[PDB]
Amino acid sequence: ANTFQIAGIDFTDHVISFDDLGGVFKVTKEFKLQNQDSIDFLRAYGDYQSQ
Amino acid sequence: ALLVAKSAKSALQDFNHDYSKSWTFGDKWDNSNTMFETFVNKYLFPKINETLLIDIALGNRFNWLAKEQDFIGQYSEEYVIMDTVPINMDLSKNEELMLKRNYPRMATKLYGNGIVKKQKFTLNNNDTRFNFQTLADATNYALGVYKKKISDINVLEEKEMRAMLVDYSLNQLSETNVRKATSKEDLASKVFEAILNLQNNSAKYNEVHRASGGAIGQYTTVSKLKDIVILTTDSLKSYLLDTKIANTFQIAGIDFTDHVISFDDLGGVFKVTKEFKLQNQDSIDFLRAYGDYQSQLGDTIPVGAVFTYDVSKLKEFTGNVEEIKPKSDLYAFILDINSIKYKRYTKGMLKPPFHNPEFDEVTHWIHYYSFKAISPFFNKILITDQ
Amino acid sequence: ILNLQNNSAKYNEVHRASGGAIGQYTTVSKLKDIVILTTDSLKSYLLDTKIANTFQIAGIDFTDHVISFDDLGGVFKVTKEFKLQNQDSIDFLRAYGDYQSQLGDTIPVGAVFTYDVSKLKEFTGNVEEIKPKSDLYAFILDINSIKYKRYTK
Amino acid sequence: GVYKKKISDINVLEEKEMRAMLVDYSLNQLSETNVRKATSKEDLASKVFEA
Amino acid sequence: MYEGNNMRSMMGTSYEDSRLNKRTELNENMSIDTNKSEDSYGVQIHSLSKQSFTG
Repeated sequence: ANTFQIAGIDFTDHVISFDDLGGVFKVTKEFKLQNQDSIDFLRAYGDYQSQ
Repeated sequence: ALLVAKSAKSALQDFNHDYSKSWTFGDKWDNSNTMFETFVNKYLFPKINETLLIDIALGNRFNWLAKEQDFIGQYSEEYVIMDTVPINMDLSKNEELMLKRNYPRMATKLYGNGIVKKQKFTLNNNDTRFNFQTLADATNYALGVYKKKISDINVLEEKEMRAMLVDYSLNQLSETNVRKATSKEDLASKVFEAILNLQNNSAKYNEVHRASGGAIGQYTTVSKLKDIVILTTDSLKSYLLDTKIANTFQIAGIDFTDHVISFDDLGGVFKVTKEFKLQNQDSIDFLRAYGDYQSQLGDTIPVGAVFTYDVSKLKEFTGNVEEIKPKSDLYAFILDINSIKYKRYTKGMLKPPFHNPEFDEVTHWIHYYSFKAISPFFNKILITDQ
Repeated sequence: ILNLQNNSAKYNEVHRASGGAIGQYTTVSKLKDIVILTTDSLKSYLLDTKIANTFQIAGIDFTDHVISFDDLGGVFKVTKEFKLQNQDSIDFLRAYGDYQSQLGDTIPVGAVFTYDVSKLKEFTGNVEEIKPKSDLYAFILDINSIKYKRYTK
Repeated sequence: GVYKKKISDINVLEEKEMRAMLVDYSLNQLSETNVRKATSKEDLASKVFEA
Repeated sequence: MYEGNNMRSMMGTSYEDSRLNKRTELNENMSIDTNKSEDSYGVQIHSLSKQSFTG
């Protein structure tokens, strides 16, 4: 908007954007599922194979 | 002492008393120490020359949302499907879970009825002729009171619906929606990044946890920028015009001012939370000062009642009513249309008049059904200072 | 502007009318009818600094509707409805075309004096003036809120 | 509607897991010679233009 | 469905509809052709007309 000479410099033809770059998580220190409430929470996202 | 202050020979003594004296002999009008000082003539009646009746009709700024029902039924309903991400399939599970059921789950938000609003007014033919020195001005009085009785419909409807989405913008939507600005020279960058959040595939920007069947889960959705509006104070639109588009150079497709519904102040409305009864007589007069004639003493306000003017200064009304307004006036609520569900039914707007000849004053009524609601299944972001 | 064109129960003074002490009255304006009133300093600052030293002016220039003055006061009201006492007072008053006000009449409490007058010994305390108190001033209105009829037949 | 949402969900799942593995790569791979350090938010405006 | 008579003053031929006149519309334009701040840039004064407004 401000630096006045853009016809040539507009490199916003190649800019992929995102709201946040993460809502996705990662596992360290593997475990076992042991709470009914936790698996009931996972049922509300489609995950049905959990016991 | 003065003949002018003598109310007992005025034109009000013959209409409260059933009997009055038929003929008259006139009077000997003076201009001695009145509001009618006259240098040359102390014995003449004060001649007025004209009256004006200034009146302007007022709009609504939301009539392209005016969808029309047919006034049958009282419940409407809508529902989406919760999103359901896939899984990694691990073949250590049993060979019999494919018999097991898995129903899709839905949202199911249910909407009740709207409210039918009404107003009445009475034209007299007897005492009104004592004013109105010509005949056409009484007809102008009639059409003027009719046009104000339709303009107030507009201003109350826009004010109540403004109140409803501002009231929604408090205490209804969760903290993943609201963001925290700090100034009016902030919150323009923050609304500019807030727009084009919504064209990313996200479930953080709806509020489907406030739906009935969908408290736990998620629902991703987007918007299309022919479909968003932003709602703000006129101060912020003033800031966007005088600073953001003005002081910079090339914004040839950036100036998003076409989606700015903006108001002078985002609150004049009041909502009762604690229930009570009406006891003060001046409270009754103050309510019917705005036209609330139905209210008598001993009446009972409900919970879901709005009040649309400043009413919080009465002794019945302190503490139990609350103003719907932003706190620090650095306020920007962006949404997308198809979320607000506005509706009205007004073909039976002008009822046939009642005459009452033995008092000789006609009386009208105006009815219209109106249904405000908004839907939680779309994209909303609120910007404030808490 | 942009507040003047909202449906507002405020922005008018219907509570200062005769029969409308209690109640509300909503009004808008039309942008063919808003008049800005200010000093020449403010208008000058505008059209040499703001709209000059900005880049985009493409719709923003509200300077079409501004009326300004070098000062907004040379004018005076009466308080306390004083009386004429002094010779130098009345003959100073003679110098501006006034002739009929001789030494011995009164001045009513609502009169105006239209020139720099307060330095006379009769007038101090009794005569106040009309100006913005801080020289940083803008009174803006809907036009034809003022009415002005004269008979010059 | 349930069927077209059962394809829309795999769309949104796929895209946000793929940007997640890009951020995972950016944090965990490409040793120090490939990463340049900006300071301010206008700094990287110069940095990306020279890069 | 049921044929009946359908006739009364009100609640017959008055129960299902009435004559419509006006839906309390925007004709005075708010935020389309008024609520304007987009005016010109040039020589200036006197876009200020006065009607009689006596009715």
